[PDB]
Amino acid sequence: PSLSKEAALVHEALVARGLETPLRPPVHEMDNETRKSLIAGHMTEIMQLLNLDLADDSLMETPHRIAKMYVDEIFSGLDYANFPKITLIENKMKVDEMVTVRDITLTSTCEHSFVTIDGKATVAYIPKDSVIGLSKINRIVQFFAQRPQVQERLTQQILIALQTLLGTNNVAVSIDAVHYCVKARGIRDATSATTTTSLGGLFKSSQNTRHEFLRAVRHHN
Amino acid sequence: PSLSKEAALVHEALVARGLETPLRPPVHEMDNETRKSLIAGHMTEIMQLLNLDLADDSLMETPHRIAKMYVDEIFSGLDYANFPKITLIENKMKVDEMVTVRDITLTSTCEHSFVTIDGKATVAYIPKDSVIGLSKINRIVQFFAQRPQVQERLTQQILIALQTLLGTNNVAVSIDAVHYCVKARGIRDATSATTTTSLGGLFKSSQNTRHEFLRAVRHHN
Amino acid sequence: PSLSKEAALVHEALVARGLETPLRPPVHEMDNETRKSLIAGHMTEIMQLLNLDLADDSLMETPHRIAKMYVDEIFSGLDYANFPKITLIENKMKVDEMVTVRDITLTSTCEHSFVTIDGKATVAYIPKDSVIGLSKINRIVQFFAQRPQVQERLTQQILIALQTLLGTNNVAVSIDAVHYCVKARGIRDATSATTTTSLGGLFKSSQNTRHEFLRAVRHHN
Amino acid sequence: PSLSKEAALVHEALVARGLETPLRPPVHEMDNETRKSLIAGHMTEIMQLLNLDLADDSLMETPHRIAKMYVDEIFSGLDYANFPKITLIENKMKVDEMVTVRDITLTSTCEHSFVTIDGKATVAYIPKDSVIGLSKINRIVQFFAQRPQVQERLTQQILIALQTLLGTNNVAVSIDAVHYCVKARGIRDATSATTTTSLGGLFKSSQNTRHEFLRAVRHHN
Amino acid sequence: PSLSKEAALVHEALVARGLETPLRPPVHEMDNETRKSLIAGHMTEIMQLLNLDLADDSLMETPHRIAKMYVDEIFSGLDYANFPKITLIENKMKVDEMVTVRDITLTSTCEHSFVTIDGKATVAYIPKDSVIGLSKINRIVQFFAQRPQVQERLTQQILIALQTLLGTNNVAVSIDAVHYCVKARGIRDATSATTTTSLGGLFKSSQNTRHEFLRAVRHHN
Ligand SMILES: Nc1nc2c(ncn2[C@@H]2O[C@H](COP(=O)(O)OP(=O)(O)OP(=O)(O)O)[C@@H](O)[C@H]2O)c(=O)[nH]1
Ligand SMILES: Nc1nc2c(ncn2[C@@H]2O[C@H](COP(=O)(O)OP(=O)(O)OP(=O)(O)O)[C@@H](O)[C@H]2O)c(=O)[nH]1
Ligand SMILES: Nc1nc2c(ncn2[C@@H]2O[C@H](COP(=O)(O)OP(=O)(O)OP(=O)(O)O)[C@@H](O)[C@H]2O)c(=O)[nH]1
Ligand SMILES: Nc1nc2c(ncn2[C@@H]2O[C@H](COP(=O)(O)OP(=O)(O)OP(=O)(O)O)[C@@H](O)[C@H]2O)c(=O)[nH]1
Ligand SMILES: Nc1nc2c(ncn2[C@@H]2O[C@H](COP(=O)(O)OP(=O)(O)OP(=O)(O)O)[C@@H](O)[C@H]2O)c(=O)[nH]1
Repeated sequence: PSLSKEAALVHEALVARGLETPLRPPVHEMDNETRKSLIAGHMTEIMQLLNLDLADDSLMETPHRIAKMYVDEIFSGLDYANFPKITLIENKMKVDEMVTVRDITLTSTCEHSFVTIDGKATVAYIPKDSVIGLSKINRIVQFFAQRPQVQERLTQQILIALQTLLGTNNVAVSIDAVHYCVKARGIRDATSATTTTSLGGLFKSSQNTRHEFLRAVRHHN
Repeated sequence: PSLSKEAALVHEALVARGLETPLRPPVHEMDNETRKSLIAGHMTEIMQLLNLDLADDSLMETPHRIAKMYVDEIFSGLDYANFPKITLIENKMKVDEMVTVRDITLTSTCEHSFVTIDGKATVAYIPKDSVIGLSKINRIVQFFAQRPQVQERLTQQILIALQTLLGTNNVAVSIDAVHYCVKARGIRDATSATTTTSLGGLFKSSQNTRHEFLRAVRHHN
Repeated sequence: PSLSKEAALVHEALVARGLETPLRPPVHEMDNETRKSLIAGHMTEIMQLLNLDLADDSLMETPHRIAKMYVDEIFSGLDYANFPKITLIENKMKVDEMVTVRDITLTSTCEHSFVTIDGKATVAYIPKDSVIGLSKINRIVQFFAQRPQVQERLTQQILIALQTLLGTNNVAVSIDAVHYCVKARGIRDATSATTTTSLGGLFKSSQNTRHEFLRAVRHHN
Repeated sequence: PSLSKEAALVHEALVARGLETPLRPPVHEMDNETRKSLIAGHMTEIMQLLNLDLADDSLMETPHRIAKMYVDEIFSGLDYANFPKITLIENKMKVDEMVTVRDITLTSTCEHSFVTIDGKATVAYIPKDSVIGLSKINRIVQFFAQRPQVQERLTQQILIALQTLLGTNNVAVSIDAVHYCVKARGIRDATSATTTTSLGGLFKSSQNTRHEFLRAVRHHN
Repeated sequence: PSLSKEAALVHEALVARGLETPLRPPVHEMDNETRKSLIAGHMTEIMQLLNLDLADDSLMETPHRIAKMYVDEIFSGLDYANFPKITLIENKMKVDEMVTVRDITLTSTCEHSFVTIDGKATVAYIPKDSVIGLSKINRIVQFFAQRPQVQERLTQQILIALQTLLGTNNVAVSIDAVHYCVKARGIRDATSATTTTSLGGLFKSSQNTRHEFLRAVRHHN
């Protein structure tokens, strides 16, 4: 057992564009359970440097939980084994029409401060020879989202990934997000949100389809 | 007593495009109440395999209800005898005007998992030689919706159906829908929805009428 | 005492287009109070054929009310004597700019089943040599609405009526409506509404003024 | 002491287009308090002819109030001495940007029935050689509004006045209003509102700037 | 130590366009704390001339607070030492697509009357060779907001500043604001709001990108 076919095509398409998240070569595969205990040991050190009482039955289990978050939960997208099982249906229908999946739940983490990014993604495409399974779009968005991210990079990764799998450039990706390092810290902007949009094919070059997406982006319920 | 003229034209039109829902030869005719008792019998087996007590006063009538649902209710659009009796008014008013029927109640079932699809349809057309009865648009939408469906196929079926009966390519169909196999299971995206839009004639080729529909797409109340 | 000047120009402009609601020649003039008693008598028979107790102090006055409604109230627009007294001010200001009267209360009745149509109208025009009085637009919409109507014909009757009175083709009429024969009966579509738009002049031919109206159509409060 | 420079340019610009009363030779006449006493006297007569008890301590002061209203309050826009003191800042910013002042409180009276007009104005312009003081746009709208008005004329007066003061044709004025002579009387349309828009310069001729304004027109809060 | 590189490049770019004051001080080295006591002394005199009792435990500390506000807080943007530490990420991604930061908290002051301006800023740009850090856009808007401003000037100061740092003309700035010198005094317009928009590069010249921003401007939550 290794990786997957669709995971490989996406990975190589992204490396070819320099869109991979800053990752150094694996070298050796240390035990997953050892990684957690070492990170937990390092977080125990951090908390003691901040004058926190680890003798308390609540702050005691915290280093274990931060470690379990880093390795098995929030950064699961760095491992291509967690890549969704892509299912493409043959365009028997000759669908020359558009599909838009709006308000996709996007949960990420800013690579600059390891703080939460709450977002919504809108993906639209025009089927060429294949129609992707609906949930797979939500799963691709979430795969790249669960990584230490940069919103502009993230938007591109999702675009190129969908472009590769569908064999069409006619894909559009928009991510409307709130970065908590902007909101709950620093400038403390309680009302601002960032939208980063990547247009491809007809959504870019042709004037027509460019305005067909951009207007239908930003929806509430 | 057999079928209907309008139902025949639509059927032939969809078959010619490869849009007729995956159906195998119906060579024989087994009694309607026999198919319900057999499906009920098969559902009684499924429930026993799930460790559910069928001796309970409410779980007891469940296999008969799922049987009655599949045969007489939710999949009624598989039978062209249930096709709406279309009324066409002759356009002696000669109007080159646009009619849009939005927020059409659409109740379907995903063919991939037999789970609920809650949706809303938007149909727009420019009358040529005939004006269709308003309710028949709502009924056509629902006829094709009461089938094990794929959202992209459903949209095209309603388009081609309305294009055939009205004798114009000038028809636009958009379906906004929530798939419960996406929302209440799997990826569990509580916020996402999918819009599939089929543009034909002036709504497709001509630049003007394309943005006339797409802007008036998705309205709330 | 006969009819009106403005009523005549409109009537003949609509007859020349085949837009006047399908009516047969009146031949003789039958007493208005006799037509009520006749209709009331026919409704008393309909109610009897439905097992209703006419000896009841409430259902007793119902035939009289439905008679009063059909002759003096809801169908008053079939009588051109009820046509609004139109007043036009000369364009001394040389106004080559637009006027839009949105959310006009439209109360009609479907010709198909004599059931209530609840609508809202949006009328826009560009004054040429005359500016029409504001309430006269509301009254024109209501004159043609108080008739057994078809939404597509209703929209056109308002359009041509306004076009004739203003001496310009630069008029746009849009009616957004809920038909209770679609909502509270048959298909029972609780959420759907129908929008019928008739564009004229620059709102039709010219690309610019076309999307000036259509965008500012469908407003809530 | 007489008038003002800014009041004079606007006055003649409007007279030149038939939007204002031409300046006639300086007469002289009544004392402002004699005008009120005479109007109050005529209102006392009107109320007597309507069988109202003027001996009651409430309806007693009504003729005096309607008199004060007509002379000093609601029609103060008829006297150019009440014209706002306009301040123009030299554009050595040299900016080719656009300024939009929306939802400007507009309180008028229809000249047809002396009944209240509740409106909201939206003004946009592109600075050429000068930038007008913000509040002055609101004050100009209110100057022309406090008069017996016609919505279409009111829109043109504000347009030309702003065009003259700014030395640019690049101004757009839009008034969204509810006439109470349409709402609380006659047709009794409780839902309608009228929008009258005047476009000049690039907001008219150029297709680009035309849709820049008209889209950002009609905002709530 | 004294200033910043990115601060100097922006200052220079603004002086070159007449949007800033030529940096000429050090003044006669007035101690930060003596400027406060002198301003507090001048405000004590103003309050005395308005006949307010300074012996009251509440009004006593007011001159000190207004001084502290003027010197250390609300006018902090007049000193380029307070300019944010800009971070530019190299465009490794070759991203030819857009970033929009909407609903930016903007807190300013009427240069005309020293009164509060409550605003929201919307900044958009297409990254050329650099991607600026998200919070920096918020921080730049607030730097220029924290000084006695003129909204049309503020909008441009932000545009040019971002155009300079990013090395692109493709930047769009829109400020939506409520001036309390218009709302709570004078004309007393409780509902008006002023939007000032500055479009550069593709957002101005090219017709596509101009309508991509202006449509996505003015968002609530
Ligand atoms: N373009 C972009 N910038 C990001 C993203 N995430 C974080 N940033 C920005 O990168 C910058 C980090 O700059 P630094 O100078 O280290 O300062 P900081 O303390 O992190 O940020 P502030 O204190 O908030 O100004 C900030 O402007 C963050 O807002 C992201 O996805 N895209
Ligand atoms: N294009 C399209 N895909 C659909 C439609 N209905 C269901 N699907 C997708 O078809 C896929 C089924 O792929 P499978 O690999 O069998 O996975 P699954 O367990 O059924 O679905 P998920 O767990 O939700 O990914 C999913 O991506 C569904 O969301 C539909 O109308 N159109
Ligand atoms: N185009 C149009 N159709 C209308 C209008 N009013 C009613 N109709 C349609 O005319 C049709 C009546 O066709 P029938 O075959 O008599 O059916 P019905 O039982 O009266 O109506 P349903 O039960 O709702 O299908 C329906 O499709 C109505 O919705 C109207 O103003 N315009
Ligand atoms: N175009 C325009 N029409 C206006 C304006 N103010 C009033 N009117 C219209 O002028 C007309 C008055 O016409 P009349 O024949 O005297 O009727 P009325 O009894 O005064 O008014 P209604 O009963 O409401 O028709 C109406 O249509 C009003 O709505 C205005 O500012 N612009
Ligand atoms: N264009 C612009 N005008 C501004 C700005 N700030 C204040 N103003 C305007 O400059 C004018 C000040 O004119 P003045 O004649 O001194 O009157 P004022 O008493 O300050 O203001 P008002 O009583 O509100 O008319 C007003 O119209 C203000 O609204 C601003 O940022 N931009």
